[PDB]
Parts: sequence; structure tokens; C-alpha cells
Amino acid sequence: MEALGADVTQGLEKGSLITCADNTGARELKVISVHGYSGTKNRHPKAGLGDKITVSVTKGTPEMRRQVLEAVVVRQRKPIRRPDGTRVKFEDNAAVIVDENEDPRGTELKGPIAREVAQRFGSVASAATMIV
Amino acid sequence: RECDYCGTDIEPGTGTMFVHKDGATTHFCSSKCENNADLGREARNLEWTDTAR
Amino acid sequence: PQPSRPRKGSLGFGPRKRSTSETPRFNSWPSDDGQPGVQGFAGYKAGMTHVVLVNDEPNSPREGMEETVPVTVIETPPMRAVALRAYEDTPYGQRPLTEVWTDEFHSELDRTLDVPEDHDPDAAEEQIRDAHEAGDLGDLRLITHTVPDAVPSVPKKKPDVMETRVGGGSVSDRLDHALDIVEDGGEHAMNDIFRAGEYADVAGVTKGKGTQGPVKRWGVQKRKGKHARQGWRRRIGNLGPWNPSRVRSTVPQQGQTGYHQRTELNKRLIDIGEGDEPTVDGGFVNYGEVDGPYTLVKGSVPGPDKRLVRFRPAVRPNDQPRLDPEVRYVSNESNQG
RNA sequence: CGUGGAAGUCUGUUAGAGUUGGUGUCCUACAAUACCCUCUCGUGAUCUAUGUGUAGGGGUGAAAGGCCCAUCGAGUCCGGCA
RNA sequence: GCGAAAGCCAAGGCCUGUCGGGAGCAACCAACGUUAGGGAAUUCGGCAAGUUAGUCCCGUACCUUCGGAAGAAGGGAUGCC
RNA sequence: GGUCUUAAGGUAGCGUAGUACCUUGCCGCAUCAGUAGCGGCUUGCAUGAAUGGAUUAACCAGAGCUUCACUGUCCCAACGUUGGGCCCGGUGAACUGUACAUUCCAGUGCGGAGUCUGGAGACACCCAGGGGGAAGCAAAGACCCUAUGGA
RNA sequence: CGAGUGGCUUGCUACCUCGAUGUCGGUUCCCUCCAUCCUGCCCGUGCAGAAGCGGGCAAGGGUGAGGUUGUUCGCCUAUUAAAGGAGGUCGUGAGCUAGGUUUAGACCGUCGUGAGACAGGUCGGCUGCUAUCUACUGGGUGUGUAGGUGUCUGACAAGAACGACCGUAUAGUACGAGAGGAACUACGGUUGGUGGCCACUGGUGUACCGGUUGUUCGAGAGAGCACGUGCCGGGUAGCCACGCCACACGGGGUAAGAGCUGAACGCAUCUAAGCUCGAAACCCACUUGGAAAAGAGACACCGCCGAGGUCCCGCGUACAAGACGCGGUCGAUAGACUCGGGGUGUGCGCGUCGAGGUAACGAGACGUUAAGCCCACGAGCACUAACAGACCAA
Ligand SMILES: [Cl-]
Ligand SMILES: [Cl-]
Ligand SMILES: [K+]
Ligand SMILES: [Mg+2]
Ligand SMILES: [Mg+2]
Ligand SMILES: [Mg+2]
Ligand SMILES: [Mg+2]
Ligand SMILES: [Mg+2]
Ligand SMILES: [Mg+2]
Ligand SMILES: [Mg+2]
Ligand SMILES: [Mg+2]
Ligand SMILES: [Mg+2]
Ligand SMILES: [Mg+2]
Ligand SMILES: [Mg+2]
Ligand SMILES: [Mg+2]
Ligand SMILES: [Mg+2]
Ligand SMILES: [Mg+2]
Ligand SMILES: [Mg+2]
Ligand SMILES: [Mg+2]
Ligand SMILES: [Mg+2]
Ligand SMILES: [Mg+2]
Ligand SMILES: [Mg+2]
Ligand SMILES: [Mg+2]
Ligand SMILES: [Mg+2]
Ligand SMILES: [Mg+2]
Ligand code: NA
Ligand code: NA
Ligand code: NA
Ligand code: NA
Ligand code: NA
Ligand code: NA
Ligand code: NA
Ligand code: NA
Ligand code: NA
Ligand code: NA
Ligand code: NA
Ligand code: NA
Ligand code: NA
Ligand code: NA
Ligand code: NA
Ligand code: NA
Ligand code: NA
Ligand code: NA
Ligand code: NA
Ligand SMILES: [Sr+2]
Ligand SMILES: [Sr+2]
Ligand SMILES: [Sr+2]
Ligand SMILES: [Sr+2]
Ligand SMILES: [Sr+2]
Ligand SMILES: [Sr+2]
Ligand SMILES: [Sr+2]
Ligand SMILES: [Sr+2]
Ligand SMILES: [Sr+2]
Ligand SMILES: [Sr+2]
Ligand SMILES: [Sr+2]
Ligand SMILES: [Sr+2]
Ligand SMILES: [Sr+2]
Ligand SMILES: [Sr+2]
Ligand SMILES: [Sr+2]
Ligand SMILES: [Sr+2]
Ligand SMILES: [Sr+2]
Ligand SMILES: [Sr+2]
Ligand SMILES: [Sr+2]
Ligand SMILES: [Sr+2]
Ligand SMILES: [Sr+2]
Ligand SMILES: [Sr+2]
Ligand SMILES: [Sr+2]
Ligand SMILES: [Sr+2]
Ligand SMILES: [Sr+2]
Ligand SMILES: [Sr+2]
Ligand SMILES: [Sr+2]
Ligand SMILES: [Sr+2]
Ligand SMILES: [Sr+2]
Ligand SMILES: [Sr+2]
Ligand SMILES: [Sr+2]
Ligand SMILES: [Sr+2]
Ligand SMILES: [Sr+2]
Ligand SMILES: [Sr+2]
Repeated sequence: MEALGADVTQGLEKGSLITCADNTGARELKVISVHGYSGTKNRHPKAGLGDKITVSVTKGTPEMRRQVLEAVVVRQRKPIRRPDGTRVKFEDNAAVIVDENEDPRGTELKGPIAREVAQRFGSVASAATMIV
Repeated sequence: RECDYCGTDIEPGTGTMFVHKDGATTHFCSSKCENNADLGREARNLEWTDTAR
Repeated sequence: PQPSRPRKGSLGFGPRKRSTSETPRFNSWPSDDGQPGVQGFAGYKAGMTHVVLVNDEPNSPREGMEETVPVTVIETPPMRAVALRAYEDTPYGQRPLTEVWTDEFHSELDRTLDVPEDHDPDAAEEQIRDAHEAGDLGDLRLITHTVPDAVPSVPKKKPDVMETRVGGGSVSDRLDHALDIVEDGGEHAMNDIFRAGEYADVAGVTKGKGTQGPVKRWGVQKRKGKHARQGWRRRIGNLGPWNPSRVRSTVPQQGQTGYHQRTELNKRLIDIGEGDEPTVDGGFVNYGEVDGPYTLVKGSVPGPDKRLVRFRPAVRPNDQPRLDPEVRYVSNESNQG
């Protein structure tokens, strides 16, 4: 993938419960796998800011619940490092549901987004209200 | 830059930036300030802080 | 069928024992490409600070922008190249032939060496030249020492002696370049060999940690779950199978950790200077105040503060040299806090 | 609404009795059955001291072939016996 | 303090649950404290650990042999002067 | 099959059961995924009425499963605390010992060798360690068979 | 249908062990095999491209996480370059686990007149030992080579020190009617492994500072105890990972394969002699060890009545003993003091305010006061202590 322009300490694991920052009808998401990832023995597969993840819908509307869809990690509680040395962290851990062509499933994105996620997934950027 | 809590000049290549739920941004110079802020204490009421004095 | 996993720790830095010399010894030297010159320098580790730098790489999207880079401050005062050793090409490899010394010796050199009183620098020089005519001359290296007295933070006054190779053009021209350095007093600085922005190889004897268990020493697991509460916490499963009926040296066991020689490759020299510019407020923790000739090495450097580290022009660089980087800010903030 | 104060009733390391898990500690032990935490019962078919009765193919047994002095699908001692 | 509870302290008893000295005192072990982000992914199994907690107020479902369930759950309060 | 054995020929119920071999039975619930658990179906290898059947409030250090909460169980380990461990003074056992013994790789041999054969390696002594081997030490195998054994 | 290889499955035999070689699965840690799953290089195609299918060389590296089940196996999910198999007493209990198997208790079904049985199911159910030898990981003492200090050499030894993926340009290009859609090369990053380091982020921090509950010292001040910090808040140094830095290219020789020249065999022929190429594989390159390499090494200087070393003393860049490193008055080695740099967060006392209360009294607020208290770091500073002095030695 295209360089994030930041060093990330993966804050999520397979089985982690995160917030769905969009109007799709999905409220809570469960991390299943991380695109392009291959671990090591005993290691819980890790997910972080800017990673495209396969997800499960835990809480939401009946039509959206129990569905296995792709998503992009948009926010995380564990700090990330910007080239200017500064660390950046969020209030919660969040993701935006995405389709085959990396375009958001919803129309409106709830809460802020990292500038690095914007550089990578353009159609998610030009759908965001606040970019930090 | 200047710390959004205590008010001292943050050393470049140091510090953390907290991004709130609404989108607000709070730059911190140290862990001490992050901790005092999470305790519900306001900078103006703490005598050691630059904002207070 | 039980998952695969790479073995715990590398077998290339073995045996994991205590180093013979605290002074690092290079086992390889750079090629003979450019003009004649000494292929290395030495200094004393001070501590760490960060620096703000302007991106030099043309392939980087962030070219021209401000980047925060970690740096190790190393006090590098001028050394003295007291002699020139010559090697001959014998059927058993390279063997030392003779040495050409000096008259100008540093006052505190008699703390390590038995200082020469009666020497013949002309007859020894002739011996090296007859060996060059015979076509049996191997390589030319300089016996060199440091001046720890010039460093106030380092307690030792006993000079650290080491050999360094002279590489360059032809064997005839570098023989003469070597003799010129020696004859004066052997005084040379970091500037003479290195330029800021160049990739150097840093060798050092690591931080001593005494005897440590397999977990810290080889990076093996701790006992997990229920196995952690039975009386075994940080001990490996088994020392080997039933057959072979012996313990292999490849199985992760306890012993000496640290105080081993390491040669860290491709270390970018951010800045070479002289002054109190890289010093930390209140002094570098467990070292002191820097006010003299220094070097700013990008990233980490093996060994603790006060330890003698060595420099060598990169034998295997990956990137092309981007000379004299623009340093916009050097942190002087206290390392305490 | 009050009174009343029942209970093989409840909570309880009250005293006391017991002994679920840790398969912890110990395992040439402090100990030939111990140590710690955890846990159960604790006005009753309760617990306990002393005195007293039942004896070996016999006792005793809310029954596990449990227990009858570190000895039990037939105690222990000596003898039959070399 | 509800208390023959905890914790602290008298009266009284003791330093005899009877070998000591030294190393910032390493590995390893027994007991134990704290660990960012994640939160049972560990394991046969949440085993181990943790969480909750005293008291008052409000409020309390299915089922029920009408005794019970029930401290259900859930919510708020709590110091000093 | 539309009586025959041997008297009758399984009624209420419950049912893939702590009983169901086939079996991870089929359908459903739940999960990303559920040989689990629960519900329904159920021809039940070989359920079933005091050899008691069924149902069940309450009770339980009884067995299985699910959710919320919590957390070093785990990702993946770190630092610290106390007693040991290590060195010194004093005290002072035991287990074990055919002999020899610095081994390693192959081979051979009653087919599972530190000791035999061929090679390789190997200067002696000591300290600390975790336990690979001595088919390690501890117990005249509990299993199996045997004895014109015992109870 | 015929010929074999292996010793992973099962069966057969009864050679070895019954004065015992602990047993399924799992776990942890190490080595290996190749019949290759991925990665490298190749041949063929029912090879346009892309994607495949089949075959060859090849064991360097990798081959992961999860749901049911004790399960091995397997079924299933999502990731992946791929999620290969097998050997090592079905590797591994003087390592672990006890879920299964495998006693003594009990239930159900079946069988039995019955005691009881079951190659059925089910709940419960114990795991000893202080290492003599050997083996390896690390640490010392001696002897050999035959005075000392310093610097080296390199016989040999170890390594995976690197493996793999994504993206960008190439390029919407080659190719193809279209749909679709490459590569050489150059770049940016990710992942796994590896070694090191602490400026930064993070953890710890029973140093330290503060708040505060119970009780005791009459109150106050200031303290002890509440498990080895009563609890809560913050936290320096250090140690750390969740933090940061570093880990090629290129040569040489080959395999499969592509060829050149070329004869036996006037031609032909990549082979018979000769030669050019060509794998992540081999060698070198690179890192680590390494004068005990018995051919027991080399160089330079000092010295044989004196070079050097040991003890002693003050200490750590070192450290379980031993070892190692530095300093020792011609000195900043350690401590004291003073600064600096840091931690906490505003001291005791006094003044004013203070809901009230006749007054007594009064939780608390402000000021004095970036105060008080504290520091495992630095600097200054010979003030105290590195004194005295012994020994070995060609
Ligand atoms: Cl996954
Ligand atoms: Cl384990
Ligand atoms: K046997
Ligand atoms: Mg596993
Ligand atoms: Mg710091
Ligand atoms: Mg800071
Ligand atoms: Mg009696
Ligand atoms: Mg019985
Ligand atoms: Mg945690
Ligand atoms: Mg698992
Ligand atoms: Mg528990
Ligand atoms: Mg069913
Ligand atoms: Mg054995
Ligand atoms: Mg026998
Ligand atoms: Mg029997
Ligand atoms: Mg009989
Ligand atoms: Mg092959
Ligand atoms: Mg291999
Ligand atoms: Mg098997
Ligand atoms: Mg086995
Ligand atoms: Mg074993
Ligand atoms: Mg055992
Ligand atoms: Mg044992
Ligand atoms: Mg079970
Ligand atoms: Mg059982
Ligand atoms: Na144990
Ligand atoms: Na009444
Ligand atoms: Na108990
Ligand atoms: Na009898
Ligand atoms: Na009971
Ligand atoms: Na812990
Ligand atoms: Na004996
Ligand atoms: Na052993
Ligand atoms: Na019997
Ligand atoms: Na065969
Ligand atoms: Na066989
Ligand atoms: Na065996
Ligand atoms: Na096993
Ligand atoms: Na391979
Ligand atoms: Na499974
Ligand atoms: Na075994
Ligand atoms: Na086992
Ligand atoms: Na065992
Ligand atoms: Na090649
Ligand atoms: Sr050298
Ligand atoms: Sr070398
Ligand atoms: Sr155990
Ligand atoms: Sr063997
Ligand atoms: Sr009662
Ligand atoms: Sr048990
Ligand atoms: Sr004990
Ligand atoms: Sr016992
Ligand atoms: Sr416990
Ligand atoms: Sr009770
Ligand atoms: Sr007799
Ligand atoms: Sr008293
Ligand atoms: Sr005594
Ligand atoms: Sr703390
Ligand atoms: Sr679970
Ligand atoms: Sr409540
Ligand atoms: Sr019927
Ligand atoms: Sr019943
Ligand atoms: Sr031991
Ligand atoms: Sr082969
Ligand atoms: Sr392939
Ligand atoms: Sr699970
Ligand atoms: Sr099966
Ligand atoms: Sr195995
Ligand atoms: Sr069992
Ligand atoms: Sr039974
Ligand atoms: Sr059975
Ligand atoms: Sr000899
Ligand atoms: Sr492309
Ligand atoms: Sr298109
Ligand atoms: Sr205390
Ligand atoms: Sr509490
Ligand atoms: Sr060929
Ligand atoms: Sr020698």
C-alpha cells in the first residue's frame, strides 16, 4: 500500500469491538481479519489506523446485523507518530464500512478522521467533515 | 507551539495531541498535564501552571 | 500439525560470551576507490537528543519538509596516528612486516604502552619499500590512539589504541600519504576522514547485562497459562529430544548477555562540529557536559555512555550520499523529566 | 397497619465444625496426611469434654466394603511353624 | 462498628514460631504489586486472577407448592463544619 | 401377517436422553465460523410407568451452555516488592556407588552401546545453570499370561 | 497387466525389556528429510493477454489466526505469497498439562438366576527425587608453547541475517474484436525474522512529593501501624517495548534449462573433447568467535636488577565466586557543601475573610509562598577519603 506518512502502533486485534463511524445502519463492528496481514505463531492478528479490515456487524439494524463486510480503520485510542515527532490519539476506536472499489457504503461520516487515512482512501476523505 | 493545558512552550519533536469526540484538538506537553486534565482539574486552579500565574 | 515458527534468536553472533577487548576491532575495511586516506575514526559515546532536519531524499514525498530525527551525541576529539604498520603477503595469509614510529608522543601514552626510546624509522621504511619492489606488500595500516584526557566526562586518561587501514589510490602513493600523517605528530580529526551526510559503520562493545535467562537472552516465550503457575515461569520446555542423547549448542540457554562486539551498519552522520551545541540541560545523565569536537549519529549506537565507539566508511551502503543536511533545530532540553 | 417472634430459615473466619478449587506450597516434609488462600455448615438429624457399652467371621456402619489405636474384602499378639 | 468482625491500642506477655555476616543483592524459584492498547483471542474448561461490595432511598420480571423468586435486575445517595 | 415363541405384545408420558450404534441424525436459534448448548422432529441399535413414568417452585463447593461486567488467561511481555538463590563464619545429613569412564558420528551386537569396530574429536582442574543421555534414582510390574497358588 | 521404492498406515512375528525403558492429544525448545504448498530459475500447453493446467531443478526462508471436538484426523470462518507433508523411543512428563485412556465411588442402557460383565455412554477421582557421570550454555584457575606491554594475523567455527508481500511510475500501455489487461526497471512502504538503543511515546518506579480514612503518641506540629506502600494522585534515574535506529549490491561456480563450436556418423547433432549463459539453492562478499592452530603464530617497543605485574586504596562503562575496566595527590576516583538540572504542587507560623454562634468556638478560603520537601544525574569545588606500604619478577 501507499505509505501512510506515519508510524502506527496497532491498537486493535482480531475479535475487537469498534465503532462504525457512518450512517449505514451499523453501530458496532467486530474485527475479523486485516488485509495483507500474515502474522507469526501465537500472535493475535493486529489492526491499526489506516488498515483495511474485514469486519462483522455486532450491533445495528436487522438488515445490517450479522453481515461480513470490508472496512477501513479511521480512528484509534493507541497513539500514532507523525514525522514531526508528535504523537496523536483519539477518543475511541472507529471504522468506516467500505465496498469493493474502496468507496464508503454510507453517505455521511460521524466524528473526526486522521489526515493519513485521508491520503490513502480518497473517497472516504471527501465524505469526512473533520480531518485532524 | 504552546500547551493547551499548562501554557508552556512545548519542545518540538515531543508531546501528544488528543483528538476529542466532537473533533476538538488538545496539544499536551507532558503526561503530567494529560493526567491532571483527565482528573477533572482545570489549569487555572493549579498554582504550578503557567496559565494560573 | 503444530505451527511453524522461526527459531529464538540468531546464531550468527555466537558464542554469546564476554568480549576480549573493550576497544572494538573491525574485521572488514572499505575498498580502494578514491584518493588516499585513513579508513576510520573513534570517539566516546555521550548520550541522546533529537534534531529537526530537512528531508534530503529526492524520492521522498516529504522532500523539503521538517522531520524530527533521533541522534546519538559522540565526543570525537582529534586522535594521534603514532605509527605505520606494513603487512606482507605470505602463503599463510597477511603477516605484519615492520612499523615506522615517531618522536612526538602524547604525555599520557605511557599508561598503556612501553613508549619507544630508540627506533630506526628510516631502515624500517626501506624494508617496506623493498617489499613493495618485490611485489609482496599486503596492506598499509596506522596504529592509532585516542586522547581521553581531551574528554572531561570520561574518567580514563589511558589511551585506547587501535589499528586502522589506509586505502586509496596506488600502493606507492598511499604509503607516502601514511608516512606524512605519522611524521608530524599523527594529529587528525573527524573532518579529515568524514563529511556530514555520509553513511558510516559504527562498532561498539554493547551494554553489559551479566547473566540472563533464555527469555531475555534469546527471546523465548515465558510459560503460558496454567504452565506459568506450576513452578516453571521462565524456563524452556526441553533441552532437546531423546535422540540425539546430547544437548545441542543451538538450544536457547542461560549465560552472558551484553558486553559483546557489534558492528552497526549504515549510520548517517547528521553533523560534525565543535562546541556546546548538542549538550543537554543539566548535563547528559551519567556522563556530563559536551563542549568540544563532536559527531551526531542518526539513531542508536552500541554500548553505554563513556564507551569508546569506532567509525568506518560504510562497506555496504544502500542509499547514495546526500551531503551536509540542513539542521534547523537541535534539542537542548534536559534528559531528566 | 401494628404486635408477635416461628424456622433441620437466611448472611456471618462469633466460638466452633467441615474441607470445594488452586490439581498452589511441601513431597530425604514442620508433618508416615502438614502450610496458605479460596470454600461449606454454624438453634440443630448441631458441635464438644469426661464417663460408659458393643470384639474379630464378630462389633459398628444415613452403606464408602467405611471404621474397630499409622493395621481391615475379616484387627493385633504369640503359638501351630522350620 | 451491627458485632465476641477488621484495623489500631492498653493491662499482661514476648523479641525463643531461636543461627548469623556480605553483594542495588545477576539467572532461576516461592509469595506478591503495577502494567499502555486490545479484552477470553488463552484453556478441555475463565483454571488463576479480577470485577462487585457496607448503609439509606426509589424500583424489582418469568415462574411459584403463594412460603418464595428477591439483596432479582436497575437507578440515586454517602465526608467535614 | 391381514397368528407364532414363551404369559402378554409397550397404554399416559418422555424421547438422538448421563439411555440413540448409526451420529457431527434433520430443521431451527446463536456465531465470521458452534462434533458444544437450547428448541422442534424423533421409526426409541437397546425409552417407559413404585426395576416407578412425567412435571416441577425452592435448595446446591453437583454436570453442560449463553450474555453483560471485569481482568496480564492470552497478544507479549516489562519493571518492582519480600524470602531464597550467590559469597563469608559456624553447624552438618541423605539418596546413590561391579569396574573403568573426556566424548561425538556411524556401524556392530540378545535387533535400544560412554566401554565392541571404524573414524572424528579431545590439555587438566574448578564455579554457576537449565535438566538431553546414563533405555537416570526410588519400588523382586499394578497390566498380560503361567502355578494341579491365596482370599 | 507388469516392475519397484519407502518404512508415514495397518497387519504379521514373538528377537529385546515383566528385580517396570511412565501412556493419547496438546504445549514448549532443538535438529533433520523431500515425495515442494509458497518464494527463485526453468520446459510444455487444448500457451493472445490476464488467469490457469501439467512437468523439471531446488529444502535458503516461510507455511500464520480462529469456531465445535480430549481428540490426531477432520468439518467450518476470515485472512494469506502459501497457509506442504514427514523423521527424531508415533522427538520432547528426573519440562509442563490431565481433557482422553487406565484402579478404588455412582448412574443409564444392554447381558447375566447371581456375584458381576461391557473393546457402550456418563459425573468424580494422586503425577516422588538435594544431578555422581556424561552433554551443552556461560564463568574462572593452572599447565604447555618459553621476561613484559601494546597491536595484529587466521587455521578453522557459527549465521537466515535476512525472507516475503503491497503500492506508484512503467500503463489503462504490450496483447485482445471486446471484455479484460501484463513485464524489464526505478521508486515508497508493510510484514516476519534479526541485532542494538532510550532523544521521543509508553510501562514500572514498596526513590521521592502530595491528598486522605481508622487508630495510637493529650490537642497542634510531627510521627508509628493497617504485609511487607493503609488507600488514592503524580512521578525522576534506571531497566524496558507497545518506542527508536540498523540488516545490500555485486562477483565466482553450477542445477533444471537456453545455446555456440563440434566429431564419432562427409550431413545432422547443446556433448563425446571444448565453450557462452543460467536458480531464493553453492562459494565469496558481510557479521560473530577464534594462538591450545603441538607447524602451539606475526610485528613493534620496553626490559633481564629491573620492564612489568600482584596485593593495597577510591570506584564502575564490569560483575552470582573468580573475571573485567578506571582512578589513586604530577589527582576530580567517591563523599560533603554550593550551584545547575529535575520530582511534587504551595510548608510550619502569623494576618484577613469565613456559614454561623452572646461568647466560647469554627470546616474552610486568601496572603505571606513557583512556596516547603525531595533527587539513584551534571557542574564547581582537594574540604574529607584515594594514605601507609608490602610482595613477585627474566
Ligand atoms: Cl485473521
Ligand atoms: Cl507454556
Ligand atoms: K518391561
Ligand atoms: Mg498455539
Ligand atoms: Mg528521560
Ligand atoms: Mg518530558
Ligand atoms: Mg465416649
Ligand atoms: Mg466396592
Ligand atoms: Mg493491561
Ligand atoms: Mg486455541
Ligand atoms: Mg476463579
Ligand atoms: Mg436435539
Ligand atoms: Mg527415564
Ligand atoms: Mg515381579
Ligand atoms: Mg488382574
Ligand atoms: Mg480360591
Ligand atoms: Mg526433486
Ligand atoms: Mg532446512
Ligand atoms: Mg497418533
Ligand atoms: Mg511420543
Ligand atoms: Mg523428558
Ligand atoms: Mg513426572
Ligand atoms: Mg523433578
Ligand atoms: Mg471433561
Ligand atoms: Mg472422567
Ligand atoms: Na513444583
Ligand atoms: Na400478623
Ligand atoms: Na482446605
Ligand atoms: Na478374624
Ligand atoms: Na450441603
Ligand atoms: Na501480573
Ligand atoms: Na549408604
Ligand atoms: Na539430564
Ligand atoms: Na480377596
Ligand atoms: Na520395499
Ligand atoms: Na511395523
Ligand atoms: Na519407552
Ligand atoms: Na505428549
Ligand atoms: Na526450502
Ligand atoms: Na480446531
Ligand atoms: Na519420553
Ligand atoms: Na505427555
Ligand atoms: Na507428572
Ligand atoms: Na550466479
Ligand atoms: Sr582492527
Ligand atoms: Sr575476522
Ligand atoms: Sr503441578
Ligand atoms: Sr542413544
Ligand atoms: Sr441455620
Ligand atoms: Sr481435583
Ligand atoms: Sr514450605
Ligand atoms: Sr502429600
Ligand atoms: Sr492462589
Ligand atoms: Sr452461614
Ligand atoms: Sr511361625
Ligand atoms: Sr504492653
Ligand atoms: Sr539457639
Ligand atoms: Sr504507580
Ligand atoms: Sr471462551
Ligand atoms: Sr447500586
Ligand atoms: Sr408406541
Ligand atoms: Sr423424578
Ligand atoms: Sr540445580
Ligand atoms: Sr533430490
Ligand atoms: Sr512455484
Ligand atoms: Sr475458544
Ligand atoms: Sr473421526
Ligand atoms: Sr511431533
Ligand atoms: Sr482425570
Ligand atoms: Sr465402579
Ligand atoms: Sr468403557
Ligand atoms: Sr606436557
Ligand atoms: Sr501495477
Ligand atoms: Sr477497463
Ligand atoms: Sr509499613
Ligand atoms: Sr475499595
Ligand atoms: Sr547444460
Ligand atoms: Sr601460544
